[PDB]
Amino acid sequence: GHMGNAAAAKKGSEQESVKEFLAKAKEEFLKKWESPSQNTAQLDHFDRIKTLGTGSFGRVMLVKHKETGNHYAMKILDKQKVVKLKQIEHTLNEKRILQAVNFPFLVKLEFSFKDNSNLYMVMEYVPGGEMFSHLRRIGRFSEPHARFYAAQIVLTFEYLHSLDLIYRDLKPENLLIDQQGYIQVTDFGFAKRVKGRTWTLCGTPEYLAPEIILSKGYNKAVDWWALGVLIYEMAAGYPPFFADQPIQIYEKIVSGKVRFPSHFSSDLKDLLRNLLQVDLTKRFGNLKNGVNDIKNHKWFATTDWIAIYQRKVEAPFIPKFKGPGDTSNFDDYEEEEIRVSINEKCGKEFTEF
Amino acid sequence: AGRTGRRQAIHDI
Ligand SMILES: N#Cc1c(N2CCCC2)n[nH]c1N
Repeated sequence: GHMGNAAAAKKGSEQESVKEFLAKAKEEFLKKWESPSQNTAQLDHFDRIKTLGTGSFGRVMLVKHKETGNHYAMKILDKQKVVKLKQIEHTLNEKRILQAVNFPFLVKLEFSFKDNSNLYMVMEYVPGGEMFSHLRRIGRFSEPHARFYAAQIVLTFEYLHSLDLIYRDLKPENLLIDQQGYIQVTDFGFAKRVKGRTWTLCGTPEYLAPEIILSKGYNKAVDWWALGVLIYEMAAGYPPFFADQPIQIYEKIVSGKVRFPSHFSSDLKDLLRNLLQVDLTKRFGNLKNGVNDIKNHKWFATTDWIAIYQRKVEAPFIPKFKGPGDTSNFDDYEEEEIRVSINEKCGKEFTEF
Repeated sequence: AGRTGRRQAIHDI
């Protein structure tokens, strides 16, 4: 066979240990899921420093906790901007999931609260910047470099999916680089606890699985498709379904055709053909052997999965950091003062937040 | 040709 005696036994034992870890992780998750936290701070506890990023509903700002001096990333959502039904439900998903999970590559939520106008989620500040800007600056990552980041996403999805959580917005914009060069996944605005299928049409066009575009009830395998898109974009410098307008992107996704740069290794192309698989009976991550079809693929043969989890692999890139609060690894954004109305807005819609 | 800047997620459609 492909493995000899010692290799096969080591792999089997490793896979059983994963099962044991995930069973304990589920117990811990459910305790926090059953009894969440809320109202653990207020706005005047923080000095607002700089906008780190923007989105449809608000912004993420670097803030400084006045009492401790610790820096954090504060996501501010304008309750009135969270207009549509699925926008509301998604925001409650995001807070509840973030407060309950615990994994080395998932950003940590420290405080949550709301006021008359906004919702606030105060998270760990990750000073190395977005993968997105490093990737666009260098062009493309080498295959070993891409593989180091991909391995962290594989483990993170193995963790989330074991909890019946789907992530649904993988892309380089949502992946922050920490001081050790490892990944922190942020933006759980599209994460959801799903036991089987779900039906919301949501995500980012380039990263959408065909079953989402086709208005089919879909499952966690959409995250494995998105991993294929991410690995392709990291290694090529552009994603596999690439067009100026979303409708054109959607047409390419559903076609079942992908072309690869001539510099892609054959191992990489084989992995990507099995992730970017329109037939769900054939897509890696969705088969009888689950995540192990990915973890045991030839392209990951050099990956020490436990060492990645323990953060003991030398990162390909260590961000430059000049001290706490340094924002040199982030792009600049237009600053807009934070206004809090005298009247409570959308109080009933966000009771649970 | 395609989108090179940051990409916004869509909540519907
Ligand atoms: N640091 C940080 C951060 C963040 N962003 C989005 C724009 C760049 C920083 N989102 N969630 C976080 N924990």
